[PDB]
Amino acid sequence: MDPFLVLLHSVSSSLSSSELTELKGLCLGRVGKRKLERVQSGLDLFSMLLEQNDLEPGHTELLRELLASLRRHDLLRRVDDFE
Repeated sequence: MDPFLVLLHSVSSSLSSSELTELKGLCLGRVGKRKLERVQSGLDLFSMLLEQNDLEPGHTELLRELLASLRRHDLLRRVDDFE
């Protein structure tokens, strides 16, 4: 139960189909289309990146970057706020 994960459980509810929509399109040319086939909610994409890509306690600049593209400072604020 990493710390960045316990925080992703709260911000994940604010994402909704809105965040999943933006981060999904940009994910095609960034994370991986095959990985999106399994992605379903917010904790899904966050579980894959943390697995082995670019996401960990003290290194979530990639995820927070995509949220910055959606222009969502209410959620993106909590992400970079954890540190």
